[PDB]
Amino acid sequence: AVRSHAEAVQVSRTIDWMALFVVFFVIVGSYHIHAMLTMGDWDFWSDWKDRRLWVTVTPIVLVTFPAAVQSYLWERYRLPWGATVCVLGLLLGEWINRYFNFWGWTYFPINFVFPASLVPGAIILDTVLMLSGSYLFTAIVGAMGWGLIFYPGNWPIIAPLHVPVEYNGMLMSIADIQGYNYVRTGTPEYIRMVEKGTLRTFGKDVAPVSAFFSAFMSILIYFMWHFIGRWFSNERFLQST
Amino acid sequence: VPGAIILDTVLMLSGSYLFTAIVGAMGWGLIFYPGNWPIIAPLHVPVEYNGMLMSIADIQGYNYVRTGTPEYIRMVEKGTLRTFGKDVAPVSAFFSAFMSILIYFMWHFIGRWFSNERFLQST
Amino acid sequence: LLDKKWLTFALAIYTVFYLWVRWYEGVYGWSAGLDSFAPEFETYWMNFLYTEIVLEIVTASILWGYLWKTRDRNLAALTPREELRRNFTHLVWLVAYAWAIYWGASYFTEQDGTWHQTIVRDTDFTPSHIIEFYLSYPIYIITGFAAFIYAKTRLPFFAKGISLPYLVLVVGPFMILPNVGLNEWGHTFWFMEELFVAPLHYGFVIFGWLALAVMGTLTQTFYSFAQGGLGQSLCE
Amino acid sequence: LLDKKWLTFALAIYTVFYLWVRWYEGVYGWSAGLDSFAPEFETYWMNFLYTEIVLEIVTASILWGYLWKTRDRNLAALTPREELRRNFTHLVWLVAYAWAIYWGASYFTEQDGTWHQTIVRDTDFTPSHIIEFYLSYPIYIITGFAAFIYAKTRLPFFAKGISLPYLVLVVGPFMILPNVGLNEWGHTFWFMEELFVAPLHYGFVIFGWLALAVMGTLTQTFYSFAQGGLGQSLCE
Amino acid sequence: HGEKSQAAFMRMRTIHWYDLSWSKEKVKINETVEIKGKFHVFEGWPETVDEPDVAFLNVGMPGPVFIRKESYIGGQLVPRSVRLEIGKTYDFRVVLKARRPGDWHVHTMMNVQGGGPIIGPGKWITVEGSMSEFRNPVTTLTGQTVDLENYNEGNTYFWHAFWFAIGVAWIGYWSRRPIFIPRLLMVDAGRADELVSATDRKVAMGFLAATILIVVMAMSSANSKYPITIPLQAGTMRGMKPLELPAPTVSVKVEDATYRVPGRAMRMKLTITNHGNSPIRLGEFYTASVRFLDSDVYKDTTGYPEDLLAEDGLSVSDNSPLAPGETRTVDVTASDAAWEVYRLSDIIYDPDSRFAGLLFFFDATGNRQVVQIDAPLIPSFM
Amino acid sequence: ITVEGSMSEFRNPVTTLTGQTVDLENYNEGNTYFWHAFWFAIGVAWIGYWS
Amino acid sequence: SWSKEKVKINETVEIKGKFHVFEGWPETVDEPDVAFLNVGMPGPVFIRKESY
Ligand SMILES: CCCCCCCCCCCC(=O)OC[C@H](COP(=O)(O)OCC[N+](C)(C)C)OC(=O)CCCCCCCCCCC
Ligand SMILES: CCCCCCCCCCCC(=O)OC[C@H](COP(=O)(O)OCC[N+](C)(C)C)OC(=O)CCCCCCCCCCC
Ligand SMILES: CCCCCCCCCCCC(=O)OC[C@H](COP(=O)(O)OCC[N+](C)(C)C)OC(=O)CCCCCCCCCCC
Ligand SMILES: CCCCCCCCCCCC(=O)OC[C@H](COP(=O)(O)OCC[N+](C)(C)C)OC(=O)CCCCCCCCCCC
Ligand SMILES: CCCCCCCCCCCC(=O)OC[C@H](COP(=O)(O)OCC[N+](C)(C)C)OC(=O)CCCCCCCCCCC
Ligand SMILES: CCCCCCCCCCCC(=O)OC[C@H](COP(=O)(O)OCC[N+](C)(C)C)OC(=O)CCCCCCCCCCC
Ligand SMILES: CCCCCCCCCCCC(=O)OC[C@H](COP(=O)(O)OCC[N+](C)(C)C)OC(=O)CCCCCCCCCCC
Ligand SMILES: CCCCCCCCCCCC(=O)OC[C@H](COP(=O)(O)OCC[N+](C)(C)C)OC(=O)CCCCCCCCCCC
Ligand SMILES: CCCCCCCCCC(=O)OC[C@H](COP(=O)(O)OCC[N+](C)(C)C)OC(=O)CCCCCCCCC
Ligand SMILES: CCCCCCCCCC(=O)OC[C@H](COP(=O)(O)OCC[N+](C)(C)C)OC(=O)CCCCCCCCC
Ligand SMILES: CCCCCCCCCC(=O)OC[C@H](COP(=O)(O)OCC[N+](C)(C)C)OC(=O)CCCCCCCCC
Ligand SMILES: CCCCCCCCCC(=O)OC[C@H](COP(=O)(O)OCC[N+](C)(C)C)OC(=O)CCCCCCCCC
Ligand SMILES: CCCCCC(=O)OC[C@H](COP(=O)(O)OCC[N+](C)(C)C)OC(=O)CCCCC
Ligand SMILES: CCCCCC(=O)OC[C@H](COP(=O)(O)OCC[N+](C)(C)C)OC(=O)CCCCC
Ligand SMILES: CCCCCC(=O)OC[C@H](COP(=O)(O)OCC[N+](C)(C)C)OC(=O)CCCCC
Ligand SMILES: CCCCCC(=O)OC[C@H](COP(=O)(O)OCC[N+](C)(C)C)OC(=O)CCCCC
Ligand SMILES: CCCCCCCCCC
Ligand SMILES: CCCCCCCCCC
Ligand SMILES: [Cu+2]
Ligand SMILES: [Cu+2]
Ligand SMILES: [Cu+2]
Repeated sequence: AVRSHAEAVQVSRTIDWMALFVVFFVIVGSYHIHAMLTMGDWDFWSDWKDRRLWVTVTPIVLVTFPAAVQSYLWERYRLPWGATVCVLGLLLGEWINRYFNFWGWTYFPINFVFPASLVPGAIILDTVLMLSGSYLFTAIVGAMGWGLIFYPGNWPIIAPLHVPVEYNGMLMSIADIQGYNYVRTGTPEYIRMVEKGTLRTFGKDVAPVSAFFSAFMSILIYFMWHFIGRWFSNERFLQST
Repeated sequence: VPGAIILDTVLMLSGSYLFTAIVGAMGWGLIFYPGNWPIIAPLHVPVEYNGMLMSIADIQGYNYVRTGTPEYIRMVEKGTLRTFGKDVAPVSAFFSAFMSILIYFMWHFIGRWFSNERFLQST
Repeated sequence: LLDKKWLTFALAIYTVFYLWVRWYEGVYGWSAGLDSFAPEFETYWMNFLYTEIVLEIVTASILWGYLWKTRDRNLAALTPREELRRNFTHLVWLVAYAWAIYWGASYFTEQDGTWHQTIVRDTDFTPSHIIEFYLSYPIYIITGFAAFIYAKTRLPFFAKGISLPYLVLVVGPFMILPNVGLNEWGHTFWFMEELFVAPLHYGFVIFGWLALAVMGTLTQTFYSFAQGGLGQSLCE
Repeated sequence: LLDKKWLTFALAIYTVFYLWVRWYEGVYGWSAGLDSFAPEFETYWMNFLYTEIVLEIVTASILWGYLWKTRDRNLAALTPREELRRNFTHLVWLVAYAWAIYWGASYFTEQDGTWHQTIVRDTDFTPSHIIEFYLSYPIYIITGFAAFIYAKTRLPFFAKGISLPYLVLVVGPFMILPNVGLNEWGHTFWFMEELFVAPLHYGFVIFGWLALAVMGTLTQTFYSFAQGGLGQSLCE
Repeated sequence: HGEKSQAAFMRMRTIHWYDLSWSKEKVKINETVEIKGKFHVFEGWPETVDEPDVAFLNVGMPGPVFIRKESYIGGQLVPRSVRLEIGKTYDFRVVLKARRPGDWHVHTMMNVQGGGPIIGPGKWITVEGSMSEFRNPVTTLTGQTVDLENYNEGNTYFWHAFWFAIGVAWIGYWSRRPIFIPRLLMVDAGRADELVSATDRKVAMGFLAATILIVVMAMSSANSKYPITIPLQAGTMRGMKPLELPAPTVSVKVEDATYRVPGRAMRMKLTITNHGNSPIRLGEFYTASVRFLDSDVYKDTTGYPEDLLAEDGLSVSDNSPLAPGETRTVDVTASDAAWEVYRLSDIIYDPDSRFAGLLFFFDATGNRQVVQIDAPLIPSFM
Repeated sequence: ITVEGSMSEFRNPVTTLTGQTVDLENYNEGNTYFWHAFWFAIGVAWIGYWS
Repeated sequence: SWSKEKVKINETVEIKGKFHVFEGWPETVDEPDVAFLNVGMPGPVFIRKESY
């Protein structure tokens, strides 16, 4: 089997690195598929990064994989970085595509096609789970924090793009001018699902209301995907397919 | 019948239900339109009908009056601006084959439940 | 010996081939590859499609058949050291599958997004899809099937039964390839737009979730690793 | 004796009655049966509705009550030959139920479709529905309930408990009759059209699925058949 | 480049682009090219295409090889989607600044909220120079001039790298110890309760508190700097001013229209009635980005794309001047290789064999009348 | 509106663009019957072989 | 215009005027295809006798 204690430790370390690679990149592929086909459109364009739809949708659909991977990793190994590894893998895949295809293949500027930041929410989810190991407490409080910290976490990046500009007689933010200038042949302006105002939009509340709705739906989605990951962690064998 | 035969033979050979749900359902979805083409092909001969181009089937629907079934109820291919080239039938066939995989997978377990032999002590 | 240098080749073959594919599509994306009815498109991308489909079918047949033919008949009389070696080889196969899954489901799929926001869709066989739907997806399908077959035919833990998490991890991502039918149908009949978050794309999302069965698969491989060569060291 | 000629009557009564019903509706479909406010419609179809509803209620009461009253109290002391005879009688009942289900859920329901594409709907009591919703559906409901009661009261296998597949097979198709409320509501408020594939009709679809419990019911009847008279011959 | 694939009948009856003009054919980096013209919304708008209640004037190009400096529909700038009325004629203008060297096929397109892209004629525009020379300066209402090519790039890179480093630090701190198999065995065999002990909990508390504090302080700092911000400006712009074209003095009735299968020609019979007081002559038939011209009547001098222009592709059986008040029936054949190159012959595959187009009648003085025609298009095989 | 005569006298001739005149009352009926009967016979043969 | 500024119980106050629908109707507001002429008041402190 194994020769000695030292060689067993070395073998276990090699297994650790290889399995970490396997987990990380399978998660990168699957999570990137899910993210880009559930929130990728807002993640592609700064003029899509708004206060209502982007803030509402991104945490809700992005808390899926962290919940499942947490429910597996913490339960089976006491490893409190399922959310962090999910978010980091998504960010790495997104950034590789943005740099080598969005800016490499086509020539959209990086300050126009940068992705959103999710590490603060992932860190909250992981720490709130390790401390007070309760999965219910995580689903209620950590998912709340994940939903709430999204927009403040991304504000230092997108704030300079919201400086008002008088552009040929019309008021536009810098992000609006970016979307106008850099032509997306397949993405006309009306496709932009952004905050457009309603007659029931009271005062200055679009971003906080969206953040709290996202936090509540993040509680719900975390609760569902905890059990989804529980099922995906099964070790059953089938006698016949 | 061609789709049914594919489904049955692909199931008996390689008794795997997963293999059936993937391959036999693919064939069931794909062979539908080619299986029906010898029947409906003669009805697609173009006709100049009072200045408008109509197929024979269109003229049948126009002539034989369905009082309860007006023309607009007809959910048929009407063209889009994203309909590229000559691909309507194959694209539809492949979408049908994929969704047939999904529906076969679901209804295999539905039938598994319907085959139960449980007894209830009280209704 | 145990873990040998097959891991380096497993990483390098995918990296080099996909870097060459990226170079090829960066060269022939525009300039014979924008217009789908030009003669040059047929020679630079339709020929690519035909060649890659034939090569994928041939490679899948050869690899799966060889793995199934060289299957271990006498799995009972297998030494623990050889079991450890085979477990490391299966881990190499899983590493290759993870790398292929990354390249297929992240890189070229979000690259399909760049193309599905920058140019007007002209056909179901644009360069982006040809490189993704018909090259990278079949490649990772082949790798996953090969890994499953190797586990079933060499590892006693994965023999005497089909592992449910392994089967889900191997087949669910495969279901994305027939799901292309929904993508094309949902782009020509449904949704006269280029929205990347449209419900026409949730088919990839649904079957992208099934790659989460890698967790059950990996705990199964950990148990297979820790059958005879579990210790000692660990838990002592 | 075993299987006797009750099977011939079971087929013939349904065939003859439904052939006469088809003749009646082919004669009075048009010509007193198109206009729902004409006096002749009241005498040729409303009277038909009233008569058939009363007769169905009376027949259901009489048949179910007789079957329940003549129930076998001493099921323990029943010879295997008599059990085989009763199993064959229950199979005859199931044949009658299948024939009635065919006539109700296929013939007259797709015939309702002919009418629901050829003439403008005038009421909830057109000839087609009267012949289907209030004649054929109650007829097959009566037959199914009678078959279930006979099985429960004569077959020891189906006694000492209510069979779940049998209950589903008997009740689910019955649920189509109260589902007529959704049909009329979905045709007057929803869907100002005659689309036969509208979601207003999925109620029949949902409860038409429950007839698939015939598979569990039939394997239960096979086990009841093969209790004492299983062999030998079979499996030897 | 995305056309020649859309249904021929859809291309024929969505939007008719005419009077198109391009200011330059070859430009240097940072130079401006202006595309002008008129587009007419067809009255018989196809039913599967939503009415242009929400439409966007887009540019068909392979990515940002140009930047859209300005775009106008009716003289006023249209950075957002607009509402167009079926049957109205609008004049447009798009200004592009060269950004990437190369030969680019620039199309003027319109995107509809429920029907997808309506691609107009495309013209090859050559860009010369280097992409490194491109500048996109913008002056904000706060009094600072920034270059949109690299503005905020460093800040974005810094913040993303910082948060990635934080996540990597967390994972690496937990990855210093053995990871998978010993921990799995410890959790399995009895209670684990040994793999997570202080100061691991202290490190987690520190990470959580530091993350929340850093997010709050970064938001506050990004509030102090850039104290004036506005939300993304969006919303469909109504009240697009259409052109007030005079009522045409030419009435044309289409009596059958046929095209040979296979073939490169389309033949139609027209009854032209000349009202007004000037003898007219048919000079051009435009169907779908393809202009069939009668060289004896009209010649193109606006540099229309050669692949879409048929200089003598329009033949009229009797193209003698039509006196006012006079009505005559002529056989009009529109024949060019473009009819097959752009797959207008693929209308036989379409589920609606109907065509629409523009006829241009010119008098002796040269002033022209635009009359619009549409009819069923009947293929002929025998 | 009163209609007199016999339904057997009704004709619905149609001339196609391919140069053939067909009666819409019975055009393609034989072909439809043949193909449906053939496929039904194939299915029945399968079931009977197993039966 | 308002007929009265101070009224007793059961007395009538009439509100008249003109309203113009803006041509540039905002896109997130549906066109007034179905509109109701309402009165903004804290509950039924008045009863709407008539509205034209
Ligand atoms: C430390 C203990 C005391 C503080 C406790 C918090 C009280 C509220 C503070 C408001 C601050 C502010 O800025 O107001 C709120 C600002 C608007 O402000 P405005 O434009 O001035 O609105 C003028 C009108 N007012 C004077 C009435 C505010 O946005 C919002 O509408 C945010 C609304 C969020 C709705 C969803 C909440 C879900 C909670 C879930 C709990 C589990
Ligand atoms: C563990 C949980 C940690 C959560 C950390 C929260 C950081 C605080 C951010 C300040 C928000 C702000 O400053 O105002 C709200 C702004 C929106 O502003 P805007 O509409 O874009 O205006 C633009 C002009 N700016 C730049 C000045 C804004 O941001 C948000 O919408 C996010 C609101 C979430 C705050 C909820 C906190 C309530 C306590 C949680 C109770 C259970
Ligand atoms: C379990 C629930 C516990 C509640 C704890 C609340 C702590 C609040 C901390 C300060 C946040 C702050 O000051 O920021 C809140 C910001 C204000 O946004 P703003 O005015 O648009 O702009 C920024 C203006 N600044 C820069 C001055 C902040 O966002 C919001 O509008 C959210 C406010 C509504 C919160 C409703 C919570 C209801 C709780 C009910 C408990 C019974
Ligand atoms: C034997 C090995 C080699 C062949 C392998 C197959 C390669 C493709 C052959 C195309 C033949 C043809 O006719 O083209 C395809 C014809 C259109 O043709 P067109 O009008 O000329 O299009 C002109 C433009 N082009 C030149 C780029 C084609 O319809 C289609 O769009 C069908 C599209 C189907 C989409 C869904 C597919 C789902 C697959 C799921 C897998 C599990
Ligand atoms: C076990 C699986 C068996 C499948 C048997 C398939 C028979 C082949 C039919 C030829 C199709 C054809 O000829 O072209 C496509 C035509 C559509 O043509 P149309 O638009 O109606 O044009 C009218 C003019 N016609 C009459 C010339 C057509 O039919 C179809 O849309 C069905 C497309 C399904 C074919 C998929 C096969 C790909 C291999 C499957 C790989 C996993
Ligand atoms: C899981 C099993 C996968 C099976 C599918 C594999 C697809 C391979 C590519 C298809 C090419 C095609 O079809 O095109 C054939 C191309 C067309 O280019 P050309 O016009 O000749 O220009 C000159 C060639 N350049 C433009 C490439 C320089 O030319 C060729 O002969 C060269 C193809 C080389 C492919 C092998 C190198 C891969 C990278 C090295 C690490 C492995
Ligand atoms: C597991 C997947 C294996 C794939 C096997 C493919 C075998 C093809 C057999 C010939 C079919 C044929 O020739 O017919 C296909 C017809 C062509 O239709 P058409 O051009 O409109 O008209 C009829 C013209 N004929 C009469 C000349 C045929 O339908 C289609 O458009 C479907 C073509 C797209 C198929 C995409 C498959 C992608 C596979 C990816 C693998 C990695
Ligand atoms: C599960 C329990 C089912 C219970 C419901 C049964 C419904 C029976 C039909 C209702 C008739 C009605 O209501 O109409 C009464 C009709 C009205 O026709 P008429 O104007 O008198 O013309 C002359 C009669 N012809 C038009 C029929 C010739 O006349 C009758 O008296 C005759 C009704 C005969 C019904 C019995 C024969 C059935 C076929 C033989 C095999 C069983
Ligand atoms: C009624 C609901 C109110 C909120 C309480 C929900 C928390 C329940 C979680 C739970 O089931 O217990 C798990 C751990 C058990 O650890 P113990 O060994 O009990 O540690 C006690 C000492 N401690 C106060 C530092 C924790 O205990 C903890 O989870 C941590 C307890 C400290 C509360 C703050 C932790 C959360 C930080 C965001
Ligand atoms: C990795 C996925 C690649 C595809 C393989 C999926 C098939 C798996 C089905 C399965 O679980 O096994 C069931 C049977 C077992 O029969 P065996 O007794 O193994 O017969 C072996 C001899 N044979 C090659 C003629 C079959 O074996 C078969 O199912 C038939 C095996 C022959 C393959 C072709 C059959 C399908 C025809 C369409
Ligand atoms: C369309 C979707 C399918 C519908 C049917 C769902 C069936 C789910 C199971 C179920 O209902 O449980 C049965 C019990 C009543 O039987 P019980 O008294 O639990 O039987 C005791 C013996 N047993 C433990 C071996 C079962 O349930 C009850 O408590 C009473 C309700 C019985 C419903 C089943 C009959 C439906 C006939 C159509
Ligand atoms: C997206 C939602 C999740 C999809 C998967 C649902 C799985 C539900 C459970 C299931 O399918 O049951 C397994 C059986 C076939 O295995 P069996 O022959 O029952 O295995 C015998 C041993 N065992 C009793 C310990 C399990 O099932 C069958 O009868 C054949 C179908 C097998 C499906 C599972 C493999 C899917 C791979 C992607
Ligand atoms: C982990 C995924 C790495 C993806 C990197 C990639 O797509 O590389 C292509 C891109 C292409 O840009 P560039 O390097 O400038 O070379 C251009 C060549 N073409 C146009 C053929 C891609 O940059 C490189 O080739 C850098 C090599 C990285 C090795 C891991
Ligand atoms: C899990 C959430 C699914 C929600 C589906 C959705 O967002 O659909 C939007 C679409 C509304 O169409 P719209 O977004 O207006 O599409 C505009 C573009 N066209 C008109 C070309 C489709 O509704 C449907 O057509 C029904 C979808 C059924 C889902 C099982
Ligand atoms: C397995 C279901 C059989 C359904 C046959 C049917 O509906 O028959 C009525 C139809 C009526 O057409 P026809 O025979 O011309 O007689 C017309 C009499 N009316 C108008 C009353 C139906 O044809 C017959 O009566 C043939 C007898 C078949 C016996 C199984
Ligand atoms: C399992 C799929 C169910 C999809 C439902 C559907 O197709 O509904 C179409 C209908 C759209 O109405 P439409 O087809 O335009 O009806 C045209 C005719 N009128 C206006 C008279 C109803 O949508 C609804 O009203 C909501 C249906 C809720 C289903 C639980
Ligand atoms: C919607 C979430 C349902 C997840 C299914 C988990 C089933 C576990 C059974 C062991
Ligand atoms: C949607 C398909 C679900 C089928 C239910 C089967 C349950 C089986 C439990 C024994
Ligand atoms: Cu072009
Ligand atoms: Cu026009
Ligand atoms: Cu006004």
